[PDB]
Amino acid sequence: TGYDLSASTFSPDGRVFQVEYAMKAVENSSTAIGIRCKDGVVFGVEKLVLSKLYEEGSNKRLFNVDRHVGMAVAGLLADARSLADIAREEASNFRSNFGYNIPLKHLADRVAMYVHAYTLYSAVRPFGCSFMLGSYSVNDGAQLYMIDPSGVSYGYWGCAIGKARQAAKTEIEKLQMKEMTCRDIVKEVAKIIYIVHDEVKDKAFELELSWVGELTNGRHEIVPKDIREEAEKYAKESL
Amino acid sequence: MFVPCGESAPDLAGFTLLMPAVSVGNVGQLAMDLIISTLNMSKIGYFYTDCLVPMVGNNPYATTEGNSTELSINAEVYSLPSRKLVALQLRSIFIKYKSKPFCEKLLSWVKSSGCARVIVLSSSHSYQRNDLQLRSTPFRYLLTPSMQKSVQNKIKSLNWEEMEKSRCIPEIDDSEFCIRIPGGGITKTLYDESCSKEIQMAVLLKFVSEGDNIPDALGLVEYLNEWLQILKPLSDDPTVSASRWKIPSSWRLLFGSGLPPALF
Amino acid sequence: MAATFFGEVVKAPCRAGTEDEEETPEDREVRLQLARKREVRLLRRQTKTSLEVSLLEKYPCSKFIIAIGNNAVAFLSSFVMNSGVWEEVGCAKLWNEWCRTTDTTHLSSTEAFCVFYHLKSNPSVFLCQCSCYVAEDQQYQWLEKVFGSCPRKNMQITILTCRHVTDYKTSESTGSLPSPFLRALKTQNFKDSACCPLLEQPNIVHDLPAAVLSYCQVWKIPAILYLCYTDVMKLDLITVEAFKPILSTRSLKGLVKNIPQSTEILKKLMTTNEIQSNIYT
Amino acid sequence: SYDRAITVFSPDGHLFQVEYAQEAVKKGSTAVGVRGRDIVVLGVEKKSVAKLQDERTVRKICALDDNVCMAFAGLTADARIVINRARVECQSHRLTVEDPVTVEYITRYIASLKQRYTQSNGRRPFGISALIVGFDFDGTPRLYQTDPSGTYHAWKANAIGRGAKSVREFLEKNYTDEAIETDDLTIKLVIKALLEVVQSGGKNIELAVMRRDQSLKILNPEEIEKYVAEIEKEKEENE
Amino acid sequence: MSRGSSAGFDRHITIFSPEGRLYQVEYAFKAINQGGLTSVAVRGKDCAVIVTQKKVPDKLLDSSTVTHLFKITENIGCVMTGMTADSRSQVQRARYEAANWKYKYGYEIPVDMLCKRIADISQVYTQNAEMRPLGCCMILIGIDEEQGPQVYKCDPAGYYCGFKATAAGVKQTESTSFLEKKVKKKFDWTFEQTVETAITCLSTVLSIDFKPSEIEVGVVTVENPKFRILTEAEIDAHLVALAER
Amino acid sequence: RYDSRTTIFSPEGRLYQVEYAMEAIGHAGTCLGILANDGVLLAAERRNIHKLLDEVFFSEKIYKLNEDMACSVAGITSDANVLTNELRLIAQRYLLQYQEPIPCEQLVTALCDIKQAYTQFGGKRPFGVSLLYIGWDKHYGFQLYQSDPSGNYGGWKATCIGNNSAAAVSMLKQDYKEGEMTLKSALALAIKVLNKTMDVSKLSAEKVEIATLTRENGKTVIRVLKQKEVEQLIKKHEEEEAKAE
Amino acid sequence: FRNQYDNDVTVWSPQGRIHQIEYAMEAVKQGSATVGLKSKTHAVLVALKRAQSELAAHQKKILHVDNHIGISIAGLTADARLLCNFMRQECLDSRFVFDRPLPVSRLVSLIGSKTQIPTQRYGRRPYGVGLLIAGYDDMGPHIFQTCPSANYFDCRAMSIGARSQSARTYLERHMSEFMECNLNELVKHGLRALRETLPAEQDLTTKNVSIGIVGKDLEFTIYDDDDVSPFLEGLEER
Amino acid sequence: MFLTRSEYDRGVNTFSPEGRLFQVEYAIEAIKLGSTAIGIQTSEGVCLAVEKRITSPLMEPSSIEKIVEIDAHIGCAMSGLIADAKTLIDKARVETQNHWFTYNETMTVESVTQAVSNLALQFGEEDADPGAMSRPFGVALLFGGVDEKGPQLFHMDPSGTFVQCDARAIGSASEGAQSSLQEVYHKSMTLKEAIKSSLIILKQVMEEKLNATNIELATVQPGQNFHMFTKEELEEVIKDI
Repeated sequence: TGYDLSASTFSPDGRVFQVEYAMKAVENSSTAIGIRCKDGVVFGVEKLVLSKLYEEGSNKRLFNVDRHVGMAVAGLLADARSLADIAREEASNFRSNFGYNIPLKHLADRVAMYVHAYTLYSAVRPFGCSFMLGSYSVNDGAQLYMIDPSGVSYGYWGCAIGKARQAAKTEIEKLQMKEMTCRDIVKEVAKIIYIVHDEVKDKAFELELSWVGELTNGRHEIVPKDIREEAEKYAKESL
Repeated sequence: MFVPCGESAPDLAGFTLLMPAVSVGNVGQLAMDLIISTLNMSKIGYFYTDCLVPMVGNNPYATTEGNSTELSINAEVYSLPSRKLVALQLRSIFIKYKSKPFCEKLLSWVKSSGCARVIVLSSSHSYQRNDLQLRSTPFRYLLTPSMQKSVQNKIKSLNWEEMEKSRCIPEIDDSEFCIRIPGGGITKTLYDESCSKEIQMAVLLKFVSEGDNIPDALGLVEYLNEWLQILKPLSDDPTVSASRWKIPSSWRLLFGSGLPPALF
Repeated sequence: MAATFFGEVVKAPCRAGTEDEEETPEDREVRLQLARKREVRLLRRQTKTSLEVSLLEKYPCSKFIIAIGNNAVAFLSSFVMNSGVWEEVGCAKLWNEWCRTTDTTHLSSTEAFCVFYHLKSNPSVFLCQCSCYVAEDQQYQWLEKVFGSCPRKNMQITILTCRHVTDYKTSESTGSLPSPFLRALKTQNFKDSACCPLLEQPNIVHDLPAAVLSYCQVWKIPAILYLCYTDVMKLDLITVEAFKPILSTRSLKGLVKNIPQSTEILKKLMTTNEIQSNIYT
Repeated sequence: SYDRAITVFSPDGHLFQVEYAQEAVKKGSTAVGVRGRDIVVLGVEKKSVAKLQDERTVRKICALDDNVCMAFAGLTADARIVINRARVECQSHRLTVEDPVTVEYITRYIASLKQRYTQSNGRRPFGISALIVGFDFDGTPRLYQTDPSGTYHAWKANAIGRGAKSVREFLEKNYTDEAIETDDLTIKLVIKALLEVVQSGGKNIELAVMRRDQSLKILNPEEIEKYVAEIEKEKEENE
Repeated sequence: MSRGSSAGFDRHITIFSPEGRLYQVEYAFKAINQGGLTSVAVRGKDCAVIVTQKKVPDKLLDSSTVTHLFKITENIGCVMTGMTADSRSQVQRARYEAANWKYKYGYEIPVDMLCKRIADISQVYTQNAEMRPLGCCMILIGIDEEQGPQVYKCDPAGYYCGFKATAAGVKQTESTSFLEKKVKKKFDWTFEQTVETAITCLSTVLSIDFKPSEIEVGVVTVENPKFRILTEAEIDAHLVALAER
Repeated sequence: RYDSRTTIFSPEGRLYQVEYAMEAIGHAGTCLGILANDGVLLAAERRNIHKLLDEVFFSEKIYKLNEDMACSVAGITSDANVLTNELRLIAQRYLLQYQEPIPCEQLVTALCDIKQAYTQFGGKRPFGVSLLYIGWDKHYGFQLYQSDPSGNYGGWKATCIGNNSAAAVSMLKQDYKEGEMTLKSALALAIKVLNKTMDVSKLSAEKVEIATLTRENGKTVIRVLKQKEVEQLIKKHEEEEAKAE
Repeated sequence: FRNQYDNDVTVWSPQGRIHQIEYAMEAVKQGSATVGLKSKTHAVLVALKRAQSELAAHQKKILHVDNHIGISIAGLTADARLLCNFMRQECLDSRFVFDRPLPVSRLVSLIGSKTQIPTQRYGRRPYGVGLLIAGYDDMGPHIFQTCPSANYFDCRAMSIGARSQSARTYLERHMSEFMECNLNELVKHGLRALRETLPAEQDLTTKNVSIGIVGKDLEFTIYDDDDVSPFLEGLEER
Repeated sequence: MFLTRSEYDRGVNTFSPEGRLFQVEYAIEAIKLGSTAIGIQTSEGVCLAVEKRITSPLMEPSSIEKIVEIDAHIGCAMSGLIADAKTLIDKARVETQNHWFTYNETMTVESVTQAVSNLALQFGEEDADPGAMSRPFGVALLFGGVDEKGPQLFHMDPSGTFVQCDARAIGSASEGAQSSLQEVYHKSMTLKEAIKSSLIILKQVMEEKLNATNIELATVQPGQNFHMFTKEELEEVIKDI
């Protein structure tokens, strides 16, 4: 500890402490899950309802970021918004010039490069948030990439971030996601969300879900209400 | 004005006295709190003065409900004749234009009382380290001439590192090597006054990083431990001291109250 | 203390509050003149003399109920001063970062420098009224001006003050507490029963009421502090009624008489309250 | 306060740079001026005798324009920069608003520059105060005196620098209409005023007057030694 | 103007020590070993080969997306050691760098020149006040025109050199010792008694026999100069050849 | 109350940083100039004790500026290099703008303005150098100007800077004359000065700079005196104190 | 003691936390109370006015922005004026380029984007102002709450300022009975909610309430003093 | 909790604990060093009076222009740091003229004060040279004017906030003046009635005694433009005490 007052500093043993602080910042927020299936990608984030007053749909974390990729965040909300609408010009700066649709690997490698750019300057602080990147296409299948404040990019078969990160992943790996279709996936996603969800300290949450893939033909979109409701019914009866 | 809690006789004719040095991190205060927590020194009296900024707590060393309701101020005195120990706890900070007369009054009272040893817990600014102390361990020690000439065998055995006191008229090549503790608070004044009074007194300081000082406090209490043995030889492979040094109950949340559920 | 230009040395201050650099003859000459400047004069108003002997030795006391904080002084004044007849033997002559601008004034009606009051029927009851922020050395100066070093065993003290709920530290978020709320601290010798729950162990009090409480407890004097954590320090009705449980304690049973006339006095006072800025702060 | 944001408000508001530069002019060499009926005298001492000097270069008295002179006290080089900038501005006005500038206008320009060395963390405050004096467009006498704060007051007659106060409360104790009726007595008041502060006699006090509508005339070490001429006026008629 | 450097010798890079030793550079050097990975680079007369672990402490991960061999040009590749993000960035930097080189001089950048330019970029970081050194070391391989293969490694300090054989990471001292021992005596290294020796190095210094899932190997050959990476379809066969002796 | 970054006042209004700058001046080589009725001569001290030094060409502290002036320096030598380059630049630019040589006062003013400006907005260290100026113009004849890092300056018939400078001028002002100070007598008495203020080491021809400013035939001529006349003068000196007893 | 870490916006604490942002959070609730309820058809704004500067006309909280959007302030006046000036500028740009009102859900996103800018960089401070914005468009009535956290909240009835939590409790209790209300009853409910923040010894006067309304056909009109008498009158006590 | 390190106002624009910026409330009562100024806004017009607190007799009083007019129908009263107060004034004047020629009418008082408030608040761009102070203004302002309101009064504090205040007093004795004024104020006040009450309270508040030179006042009424009172007017007003 100690030498943790600027991003542009190194520990006595060689660490950037104000990236670990962001690592524990994403810990503060609530869990988010995204699973890559046989022929698509399914996201899911449970949202804490701070008060019944708030209209449903506020504080959304399931950002449509183009026609064919989807994005879910965790951590500091404002900076999550910032990276979100950053990822909607990197797309334009790839389609306005290169015409076709952004591959996930390149989009990640630039947005990860951007967040790493922030993680290395004293005049700025790292974005205290981590987020996911999912999509699908016939020419590229389905992909999922996770980005943390450190600037690291990794593709995941299944992943999660948030204060139930460990429990989320430990519930995730028990599934054969590589060969299951989205219908069997959504119920599992809600199951994981409710299983890892903590109420005794974080009662009054809400379930939110979205996907992209074959069922919607490479078009990112929120889960239709009926599927959401039947999956919620499954999660409740899965008790 | 050292007032006991009940107008009694603390008879501190030969008990080692402990006091911390108000310095960066309050690592001395933290280490002393840990010491009182682990050895459970009882509160015997108060060291009343018009010197420090006044704070009030309710027995931060609380263990049970009964002792929790005991009012606490910045200045209390804990002692333990079981192992011949007496301790002076300081919670708040030093008012301007008052630290040095306070030190003088403290040593005058010590002479009136006559404790055995006047060991001091201190810390120094880690950014004001030369390369010689930057290459080595952050453990440093100073002992008054009256008591060093007798105990020096133990320190010679335990492989400490003597602080190299630097020129206090530095630019002159023949000026005297002289006491200099950066970020020492009242430490240098205490040391100079103690050697002037020829009082057996010890100064142990460490170079401290910043933020949480729990590693710093545990290192400092261990550094006191190997010389004092006021607690069993730790036998560095702990198996106990990993969970033997019980943290005072007051050391609850420190950095804030909680996450305000309005932004995450 | 950096960023005068680009690429510079920050020099963060110190964590024991040690940024005082750890005394030339002209330095303690000006120290003499400065110490004689910042004089806490126990001024016998319109006479300003005959008060060298401190109150505990000047006039034996039985009850010293003191209010610190604009709302504390408003509370005590409105709920006691209207009840009985309280003349002022004197006040405290105090200059510091607060209550500046030629402290000798119209008595600073919308300010306060520790105006004391005592009763007619039983003049043994003292009420000190001030939110003035005395200097860190000046708490001791004032206390030995009024009390001295002779702590008598016949007088009892009630202290009121307010601190922001932001300062209060509990496992839950501050913005989730039922503010305002009450806390208290008792001396070692204060065997009297309390009316509000004691302060939690980590959170402390570091100020003038802490000075008074330390003096009373250290010197065996029984005294009690009463503390409300509110959200606004302005002259607030709600935080006034927050202290209402004090209207049941032993030291107060014989003083408060009429609630609604007090409430109308309060509405008068805060309708004519300070011209506190429209910044929303 | 310490280094950064060099102009920081004090805990009560005592902007430290302001009075810190204020103290700079109490070690500044004492200057003074008098606004007479038809003459203006501008006296100043040089009690840094260094008699192996060229007095020409170490004048205190600089002239701003055809109609303005001044004296100062404090950091000399800063004052020289002030003088050059003010000369430039005076020339620009005489070009654009072509007229001999009034003393007040150039004084206000000076004050505006002086106070605009308070922003912009950057720039530090100037350590001079000036005695701008000259005859107007109409031929009335004028006088203006400023301070590093930025204020640009006007006086009947004022003194600045080392021991300026004692000169001031000598001045009102002697400034009267039956002291300015004659130009010789007009300058004689200044003579006596610095006699109160000079290094014991007419030693290295440099002064010059500006009678109406002619020029700045350097009161010089004449055969009579203009200086000691008036000096002996006081020597042998002050009894 | 800016927040500025924290006052201290080790607090910031710009300040020299009393002996003018740059602390933050050492902090970067012993920041490289984060991630535990240790890489080895050796070269023969025909090929230059770089080998490192593939730590996959999670099978939610995809082995494809995790890697440390990043092709820079079709002819020139590199390996990464240190934190991931700065390695990301310097890979980007060098790709851009070599592309600009070819565009502006009309021929493929030499390995040594690319290493020099990257070293310059790393060095300029140690000059400024809110730069933080990119705590990662990057190693090159390639065939220039006549010198056959070359191996180059810059560092956060900006120091680089050409190596007949080198390594970087945690067990770097032991790797260098074994490298010296091997290079002093046996030095032909055609293609199989070649860098496979460095695989033996990495196994011996690190752990028990490896099976290829943990190993990531890329090569360039004098007779076939593409930067290209072998798989467990390939690396496995190599290492069964090595296991038998 | 606290000192830093060349733009903050102490509670007396005088700049600490510039006053520190006038301390290396107290450590720099002693340098003095003398104004004669019909010339200017300038002395300085070499810190060049090392016999391995060479290439004493044309000066070692006497920097020549325009067609007719030269300066002398004491302080941080590279700072001096920058200052002298800048001085030459504006001198030549004034000539360009006017087709007249710069008057000495104008040049000294234009330089000390920049020196003062570095005691202003910014924060970078001021020039740690005090400068002497010797030159001539049609307005005023021979002139001699001293420069100060604060931007202060003055004309002197005789002045000294460097170590012992206060003592040197203390003897000078009890020694200098009003206007019978001929070039050779001024040289001799300057050499007596430098002898007395010079440190314990015996005075040598190999430690003095003597350069002079003279006029003949409508031209201003500046020479750096060769050695031979230097032993001539110094042995002359030692024999006219062979009078002094 | 983590006060090395609560000193610049650009410094993380060892809690995955930013303390300057939460200090800005605490700053706004030192402002004035407000109410932001809604109906199927109306969005109104109830505000309490700084009746502490007596015999001096008071401030203004409900500021007209565009004919279909109005806002309220409870934090730093400086940030308030800057943000409302930006509001007007952006609304004018929208009506210029597109010749249609700017839908709220995008304007508020732009608000968030702008206020995030100082959150990340040295030498700046978060916009320490609390905003209730009210507006109506083709989608329908909206109420958006804004906090210096650079994060906005879409609620249907909000209160920010002193003692706002009591109003929040009241609004959460009466949530259901706002969906169907004519203009006057909706305004009455908001008024009652605000009044509950006031001590029972206080009453909403025409001198300290600043009702403002937008509607499907009523453009955003701000109702100042006595003009609010019809809404204020007929109000039963607590 | 234990008191430790803390950077307090290193950065300008650092929010205090309980969210209350430093320089702003540092300047608020750096103002209190300022001279007392009084402004009354009645239907008949407004009056602006202020002490000049002549330090020494060696100044002629005419120099201290404590009161200026932003325009013929906008008079201004200021107290505190005069230095940048004049820059505030100059911006007000140029803005008034800008409105005047761009929009052929008289710029209303409320918009003048609003634009002046706009001028403040631009503290921290230390890297950006153009448009800087890095320092809040340390001067409080009072505006009087006549328009299709007629008489108006606006008080500005060094925080970019203002009010349609009337009978609003600022200065060292500001609180005492405001308190006395509250009980003195009358809703319907004749013009010299405001003059009289304001002058009495000035005499009552300031340290030095009161004469013609000690203070000055100015008025604007719907009748005609700014008027600055001359000496003999001050004697013929203070004749009646």
